[PDB]
Amino acid sequence: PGRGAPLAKVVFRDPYRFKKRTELFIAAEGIHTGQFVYCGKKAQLNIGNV
Amino acid sequence: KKKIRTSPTFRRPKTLRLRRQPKYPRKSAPRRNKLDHYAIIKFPLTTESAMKKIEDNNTLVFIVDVKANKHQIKQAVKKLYDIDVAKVNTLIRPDGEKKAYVRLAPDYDALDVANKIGII
Amino acid sequence: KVVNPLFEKRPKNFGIGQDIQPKRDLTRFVKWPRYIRLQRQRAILYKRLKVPPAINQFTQALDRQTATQLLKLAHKYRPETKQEKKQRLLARAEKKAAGKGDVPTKRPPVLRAGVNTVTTLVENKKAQLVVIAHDVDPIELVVFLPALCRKMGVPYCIIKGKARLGRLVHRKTCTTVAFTQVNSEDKGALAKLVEAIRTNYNDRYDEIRRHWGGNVLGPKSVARIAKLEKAKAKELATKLG
RNA sequence: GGGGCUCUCGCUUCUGGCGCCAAGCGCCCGGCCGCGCGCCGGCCGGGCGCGACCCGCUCCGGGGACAGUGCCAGGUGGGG
RNA sequence: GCCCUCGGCCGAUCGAAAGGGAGUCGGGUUCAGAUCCCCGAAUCCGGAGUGGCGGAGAUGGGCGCCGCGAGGCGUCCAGUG
Ligand SMILES: [Mg+2]
Ligand SMILES: [Mg+2]
Ligand SMILES: [Mg+2]
Ligand SMILES: [Mg+2]
Ligand SMILES: [Mg+2]
Ligand SMILES: [Mg+2]
Repeated sequence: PGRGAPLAKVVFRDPYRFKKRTELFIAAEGIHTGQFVYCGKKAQLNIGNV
Repeated sequence: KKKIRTSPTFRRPKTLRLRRQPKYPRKSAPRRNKLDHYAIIKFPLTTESAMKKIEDNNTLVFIVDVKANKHQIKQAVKKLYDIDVAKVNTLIRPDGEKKAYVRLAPDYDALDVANKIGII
Repeated sequence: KVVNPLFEKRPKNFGIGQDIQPKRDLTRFVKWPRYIRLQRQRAILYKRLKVPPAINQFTQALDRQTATQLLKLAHKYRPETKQEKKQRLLARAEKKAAGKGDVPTKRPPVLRAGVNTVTTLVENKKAQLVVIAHDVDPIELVVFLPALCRKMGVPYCIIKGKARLGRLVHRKTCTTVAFTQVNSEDKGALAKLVEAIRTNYNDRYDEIRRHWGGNVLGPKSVARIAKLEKAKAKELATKLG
């Protein structure tokens, strides 16, 4: 509410604890549910990657 | 070769906490229970409705201390009248006095208990 | 031999995004309490800043061998405790009633403690050796002592541990002690100590007085400079032929 | 053969799975039965290390003697 | 009692008789009270340490024997439906 951009709810794995982390990214246009996004230095150049 | 901090947070270590061992009691003696049995039960109710409770519902109606709860009323009636009671209903009157409807056990008759009390 | 085939290795992989990281040591990255961070940053500041020679002179202390010999000598003239003094007083009282009131045993030589006591001994030139702790809480209590001691010609050393000096004087901490007088049999031991002290503290006082401390950068900064100078060294290597 | 030498001093991208509380190895310490010759046979337990490299002085990064703050000086200031 | 290991609602506390929030209904009864009293049918939550009773788990196969058979005994192997 109050924001024109849709938000994306993305779930990662915590690398140090057995747990799931939920982020609230700003949705880039074209991304869909059930899609894999990759965040990091070695991430490839695709829509939605960070 | 075994001191390893596997967490990046420092927490306050748990130190010994001793129980109090006072060198003198702060009060010389424990003050006595003011809400004893004779304080709990003040006087029975002898009104028209109270009389109807005795004959019909096997219930003795009392005016009790406003601080006493149902457990204290139950034990107080049992001790100073030597009767068994089933349940205690309790309201507070508009004038501020607490009123207790003390139903007696089936083998106790509220009529002759009120007779030996002296409120018949 | 009788090895169970059911037994097998389960080698887990700690690559990025693979199996969860093990519980390894994280002391290097702990959020320490404020008092721990404060006393660690204080140590780093004493390395960053240019420490004046009056304060930096106390970072030069006696080595392990010489400090051990010095405290070995000082243990013999350790001051009497309360129970030792009370026993001596009781013995004097019982002796006096029987037939005494004299024989003060010359007040046998003892170690004089305290900065106020020691500085008056140095001014009167009645001190033969002065031992100063290197870690006085306000350094103002001692920064005048090395310069005063040489001005009066009294040999002075800096030892590590104000708690070590305190342990001699049966207290938690002593700022400085002094050998005023020594027994005849220990005169040779004191002379060997004093000569070793003079060559290291009194004789090179002009170097001590002009020796600034600190002014050392951190290992990360030093490494950045080192790889820059190494890169420029290769640049000059190609510059020449 | 292979060192000064450059990236690597890496282990995860076609799937809307799963993933922690160590396997393995080495070194020991208790108790049991016993070859009753000790590294000695086996059985119940407990511990440490490598697995998971070493060292170090700022947690990591970005600014930085500027910004900022305190005091004075000049300007502007119907916002009051 | 102490030691090892594990433990971020990461923030006290207050804030709704219309929000969220387990589980009570029928009949009778008073001058004035009743889903609260009486009668009769339920139901929720909590407790049960020495364990209240049942039922489940869980009670089957193989081999050696006795026994006309039925059925019994010994050994071994299973069995968190
Ligand atoms: Mg009530
Ligand atoms: Mg005006
Ligand atoms: Mg917390
Ligand atoms: Mg509240
Ligand atoms: Mg409500
Ligand atoms: Mg009404």
